[PDB]
Amino acid sequence: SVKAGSAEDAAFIMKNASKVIIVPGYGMAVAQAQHALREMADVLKKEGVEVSYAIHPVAGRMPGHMNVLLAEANVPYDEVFELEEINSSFQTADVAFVIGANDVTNPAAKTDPSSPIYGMPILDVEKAGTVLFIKRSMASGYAGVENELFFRNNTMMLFGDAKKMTEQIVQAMN
Amino acid sequence: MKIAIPKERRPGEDRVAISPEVVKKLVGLGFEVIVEQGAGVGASITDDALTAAGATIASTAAQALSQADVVWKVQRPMTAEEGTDEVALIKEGAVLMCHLGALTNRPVVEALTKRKITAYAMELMPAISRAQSMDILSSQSNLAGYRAVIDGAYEFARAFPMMMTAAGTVPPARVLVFGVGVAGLQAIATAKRLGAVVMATDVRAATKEQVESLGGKFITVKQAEAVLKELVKTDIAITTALIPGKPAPVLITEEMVTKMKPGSVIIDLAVEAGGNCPLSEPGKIVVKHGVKIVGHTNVPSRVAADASPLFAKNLLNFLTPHVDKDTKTLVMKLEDETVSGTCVTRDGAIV
Amino acid sequence: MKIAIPKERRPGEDRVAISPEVVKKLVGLGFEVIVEQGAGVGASITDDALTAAGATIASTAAQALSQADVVWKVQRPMTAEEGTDEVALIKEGAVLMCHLGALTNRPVVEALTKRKITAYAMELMPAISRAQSMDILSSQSNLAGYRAVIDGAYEFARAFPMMMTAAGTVPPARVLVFGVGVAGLQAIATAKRLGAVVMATDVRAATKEQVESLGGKFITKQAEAVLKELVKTDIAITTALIPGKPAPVLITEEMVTKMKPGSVIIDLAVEAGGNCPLSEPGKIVVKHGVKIVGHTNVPSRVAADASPLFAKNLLNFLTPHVDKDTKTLVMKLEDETVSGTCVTRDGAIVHPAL
Ligand SMILES: NC(=O)c1ccc[n+]([C@@H]2O[C@H](COP(=O)([O-])OP(=O)(O)OC[C@H]3O[C@@H](n4cnc5c(N)ncnc54)[C@H](OP(=O)(O)O)[C@@H]3O)[C@@H](O)[C@H]2O)c1
Repeated sequence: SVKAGSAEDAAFIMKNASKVIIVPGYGMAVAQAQHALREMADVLKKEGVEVSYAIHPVAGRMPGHMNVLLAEANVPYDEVFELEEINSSFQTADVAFVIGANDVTNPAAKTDPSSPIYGMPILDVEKAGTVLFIKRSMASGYAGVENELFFRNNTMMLFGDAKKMTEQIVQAMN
Repeated sequence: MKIAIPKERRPGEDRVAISPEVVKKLVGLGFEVIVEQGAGVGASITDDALTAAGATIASTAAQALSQADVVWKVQRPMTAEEGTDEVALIKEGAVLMCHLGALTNRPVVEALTKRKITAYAMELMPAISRAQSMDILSSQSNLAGYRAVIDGAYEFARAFPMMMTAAGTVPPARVLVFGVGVAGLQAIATAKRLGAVVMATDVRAATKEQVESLGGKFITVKQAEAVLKELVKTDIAITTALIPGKPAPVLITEEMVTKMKPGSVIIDLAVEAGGNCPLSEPGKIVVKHGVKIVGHTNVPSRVAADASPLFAKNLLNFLTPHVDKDTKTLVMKLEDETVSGTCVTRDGAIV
Repeated sequence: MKIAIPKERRPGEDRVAISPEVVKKLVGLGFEVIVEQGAGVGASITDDALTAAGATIASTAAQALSQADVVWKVQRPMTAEEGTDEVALIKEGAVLMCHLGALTNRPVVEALTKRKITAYAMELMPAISRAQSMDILSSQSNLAGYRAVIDGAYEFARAFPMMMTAAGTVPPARVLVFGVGVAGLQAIATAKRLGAVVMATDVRAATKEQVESLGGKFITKQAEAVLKELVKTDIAITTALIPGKPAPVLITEEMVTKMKPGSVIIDLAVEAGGNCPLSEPGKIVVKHGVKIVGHTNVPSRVAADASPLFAKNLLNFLTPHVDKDTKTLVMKLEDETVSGTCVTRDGAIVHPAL
């Protein structure tokens, strides 16, 4: 069921990728993990990897929550996309780097009427080859429900603080 | 079927319930889109920009609303004894959708009942995950949070960020945000991206983390002593605590204003609901104790060119589900909790 | 010695040529600091804050200036022919330090010369590294760049930052800064701070660096790239000025034609002729759906920040010319910051302006 990983082996994935799509959520904001995220990104772009940020509509706890932080971290806007614009690109992307995001990817919204998120459009991050989740623990998100993606063959949990975990990764990507 | 969008006639109101984008998608649903000429001028939306999307341009209000099966407005329609009788201009039995303030404006509700108009109060949108894209309160007061910092910056005779130059350094502005809802969070965001030292406080629990998820400091070390200690060194103070239909709670009293530095300002986004500062007057920039008490009215209308598209697409998200025959007939599915939770009147009957 | 700072009498002038910090520096150097009552009101500096700093308060401008050996002022002294003869208040043979506007204001130069006032024109501070801490143009035009964006956002009915939202994606505002600058570079930085996509142009090559340093897009015969960007632009901020000669025309009337409605222009050279023709001084003009802002005296709009810096420029310019506890001021002539900015002296206009 639960497949766990480390920063050292999280770097083995994205280094060995041709296209990666970043999915930042509320946990990325709580940890203030954005300067390290931008740092991880341009390391890869310098290595030839394709990088993009999938910013979800209700990601975070306010409109544009993710945007101001990434904007402060000097992420180019030409690499940032709305759900509607990138949601299909997960097909081709072989790795989905999900930092601090949870509810925003939960397929319970797409296939479970009893779910309190049912009907909400999500980012299709189960389509990409591997699915990475940075997350302190197994706790739920704002919704209060549990996420099926966690217990999947192409999913690995990177348990820890989104900041430190991302710095550890950058330093494992040396 | 036709849908019409008039010009907002309320004084100060420069938003509009339409954008070039939502016209296109309304036409694709089988609508004939009609709008009053110059209805979107206050939102930087030219008439030809609507026809570019597929809109019909009508010359006047009445010559556009009489024919409409559905009507999209930003803010409640004016009655006869309110200035201009717009309620009367809507077709009998047509569907209305806008910000009504129904639970506070019963008279406009009854005026609609008379004319057998089905009205949907967009502000009563149930707070469910899927219906967040339909919520106007959230979309609109967010831009209010952004505006507040812009106004604050404007009224302030000092720069917000810290600036080191050839001839010394000016310190950063010290901001204090009272209450952290959607507006508070966006203020903090704008204040801190601007370069100021942002402080924030709220009586809510999970606020501290949320505030900290922006770079701001949640005031916590004789409790309001920690609040005070900060408020005196403060330069700009933004209050956002708005109780639902009740009066805005008092957060900055007179003797608290007297403690502030001369030149400091207070943006009070609760004015229209009593004020978070009772020393603030609606629409007026009051000056007391060397402190500007800013109390602008209808704040999202000061970001009208960005508020209107968000409002239009809010309105669109709510409607789209209910349109189909293959695509040319509207039937609001009452089963839908969003419909029943927001409908205020229908067929000459209050619900 | 005795040093005096009057209130600024010219319309809209809210700055003041002093702050409490610089008062403490002056007294320490061996000065009596005179300041006219309420001079720093526009700059949020109380008379109390100055007395506490060590300065003396004069009831009137005349009184403050009567016994003043050295005079610090922001804008040029007004002559008798302007309704307020401020030149007549300065003691004969006293030293003057202010933004004289010397080259464009010769009648004031004679007026001072006729009283034998040695007046230093701070705006002509030579372009060297050590004298930048003395440079009033940069210090103040730097605030003008900042304020040029805060005025942009205030007139703009859209938001600056990009914002992905349940109700859709709020796009980032698009800013185009004309003429990199102290002002221009500061506009770039503040706009990017707000979350706008900033672009920028200037005739100087080495610009790219500082523009890109701020994370701004330096535009790269070449003029057709601007017209292609200006059409996409929401906020256009022009800062290009020429000494003596009128301002360059970077944005013509037909350029305004091709701009989006609800789209602002802050013409910071409005007073020097303007970079945009239809930009009018002291007004906000609405033309072709484009709001053209031409505020006068923009550094005065940041008075509370503009003043303390201005005061340090002067302090920096003056300090090295004080002896060691000798209680005497003597501007070493052979110093090039002195030599280059002395417009008149000892009753004779001793400067290249015959
Ligand atoms: N954006 C808005 O305007 C808004 C408004 C109201 C509600 N919401 C709701 O909030 C949700 C936002 O989407 P989201 O993708 O961010 O999902 P989310 O529900 O916020 O998930 C956040 C996840 O991040 C983790 N986290 C918290 N602190 C962390 C840290 N220090 N380091 C690493 N991980 C941390 C949490 O698990 P751990 O603690 O175990 O790590 C949690 O599972 C949506 O469900 C939306 O409905 C949004």
